[PDB]
Amino acid sequence: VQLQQSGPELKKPGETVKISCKLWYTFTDYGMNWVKQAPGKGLKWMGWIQTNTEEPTYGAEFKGRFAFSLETSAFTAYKQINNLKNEDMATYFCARVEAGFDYWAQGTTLTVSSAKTTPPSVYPLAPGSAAQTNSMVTLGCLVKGYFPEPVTVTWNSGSLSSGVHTFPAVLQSDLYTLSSSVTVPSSPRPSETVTCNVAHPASSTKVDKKII
Amino acid sequence: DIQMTQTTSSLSASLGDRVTISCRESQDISNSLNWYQQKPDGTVKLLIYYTSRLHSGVPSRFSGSGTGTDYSLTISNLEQEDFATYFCQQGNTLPYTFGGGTKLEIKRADAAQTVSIFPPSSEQLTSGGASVVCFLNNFYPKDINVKWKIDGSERQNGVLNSWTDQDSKDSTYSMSSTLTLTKDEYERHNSYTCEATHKTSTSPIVKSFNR
Repeated sequence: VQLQQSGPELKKPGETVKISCKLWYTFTDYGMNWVKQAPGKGLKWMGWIQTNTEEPTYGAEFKGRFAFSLETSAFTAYKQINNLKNEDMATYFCARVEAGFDYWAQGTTLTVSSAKTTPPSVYPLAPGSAAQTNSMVTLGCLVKGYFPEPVTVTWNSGSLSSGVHTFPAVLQSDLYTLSSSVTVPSSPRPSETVTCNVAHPASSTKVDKKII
Repeated sequence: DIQMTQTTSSLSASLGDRVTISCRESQDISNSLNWYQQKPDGTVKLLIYYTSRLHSGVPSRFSGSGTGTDYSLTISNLEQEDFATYFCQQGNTLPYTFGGGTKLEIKRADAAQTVSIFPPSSEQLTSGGASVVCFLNNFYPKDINVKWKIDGSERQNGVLNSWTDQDSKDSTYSMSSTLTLTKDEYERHNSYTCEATHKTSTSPIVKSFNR
């Protein structure tokens, strides 16, 4: 028993998306739920779709642009959204309706942007002449100006695995920005060489940035 | 409508511990109250339905109880998987409604951070703009806040703070705070300040370089 969602999806405002959810038990016996979870938000019931009669029911804020398809013979319940707006990016889950939301899916994360696949700018960050007032020393790599997600950021191809902190991407200027820091002892900082490797799948961009 | 309110959005306990999460509804929901679990990778899972029925696959460490408008989920032998976010929902009427959730983060000692200021990279400079980066790492509890006071200027406008999650290994957080602007607007101020308010002190920790 399990529900498998589709996505992730990149959409520009205006297009429409059709998200799927397929299953493993007697499909038509149980209806289907759709839930919209927005980022720093909780879960909200968008609505149902009755599997046998094809009669859907909508939460009142999800009337109009949202519609419920379903293709019995294959065992997929759809959910398309027309006139995609900013408001719409979030993970969407499907859980069958029972004595509670029985089985859920993995969710499908929809992003709406009208921004193009952009490569990143890795700039290295360093103390410079700042006298290290500690036995630890810290470095960073700034990944700004990219789209979409995500970028994988390592230090020395993984060899520097501890001391590292890679911060969550911030959407500013309609493109992303993240940063990472490594913290190494006062001695292997400059003599040894510390470098950060960024790679952006979308744009086949991978670059190494050595530090001061 | 019918709202579900969870007393506290966040909660901090230790392993082996025992904790109780509340959820009160806006009006008598008979006993149509279910509990679910969301884990950091987004997956959700039914835990208890109809107030107190343990779902197939859920350990006996979970328990529910309640009536009328108040219910409680009690987790008794706190384990490492149980540090996720929990939700309540009513099955009494459409629209189905859930509560804001409540997240379990592991409790621990206090730790002020290790603060570091990084002056804008040359390669960037020689392009168009200049981002100042302030890293504040490995501190507890999560609450800290910062103002960019560049000698009588608070650049709250055009700042990007960013939060990490309770580091697996040592259970703290870390925050980046980037102050990105233009070569022009940087090349006239030459005096950038990074202020940081955290429990451990009353003295607002400030870090800088001035050129």
